[PDB]
Amino acid sequence: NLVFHNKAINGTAMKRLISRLIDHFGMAYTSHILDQVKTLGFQQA
Amino acid sequence: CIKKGQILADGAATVGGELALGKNVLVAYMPWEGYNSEDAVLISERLVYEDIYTSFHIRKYEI
Amino acid sequence: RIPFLEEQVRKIRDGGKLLTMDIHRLLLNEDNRFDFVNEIAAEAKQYVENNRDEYGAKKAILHVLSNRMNDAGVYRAEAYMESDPFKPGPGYMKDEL
Repeated sequence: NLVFHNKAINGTAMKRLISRLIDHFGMAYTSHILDQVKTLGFQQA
Repeated sequence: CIKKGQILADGAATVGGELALGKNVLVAYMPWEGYNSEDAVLISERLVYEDIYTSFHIRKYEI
Repeated sequence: RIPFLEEQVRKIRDGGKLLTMDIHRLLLNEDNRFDFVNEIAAEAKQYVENNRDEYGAKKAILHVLSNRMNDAGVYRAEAYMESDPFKPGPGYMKDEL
């Protein structure tokens, strides 16, 4: 269960999302989520 | 003929009488797959197999 | 079941993130992590003292973690050690970028 965002994502929004993911799923899932996000970000850049 | 003051020979890091400490290479400013994160450069193999940035270094040892 | 999640799970298993998941799962059942570290160290020391020649390419700590995971109902390879079936031949090593 994750929200769907239709607005611009910035550094503060990313930090908030990472904190909420650490709170909900824990650091273990957040590590893989962050790796996938980094891969997608590099690809799109 | 050469006057008193003209250049007879060209030393290291100097060509045509002007200081030359580098090379001219084609450059593009874009991110490439993370290889440019922070400051980092992605370079091609042409600089390697054409000796563009080859240098000679001499170290001495004495006893 | 997502249709296009084969390679992701394959890479998660191959890379070694299973070890991190198992460490988190085993730390979710312990009050003080320092005592858990000391217990794992003592168990690995006992394993090494029992069979010296057994280890050297297989890690005793990974073996302890795999035994603890297998005793909990989760199947894990012994000491999290896997071999590449697609290896070309002897003396050929993969280059991990």
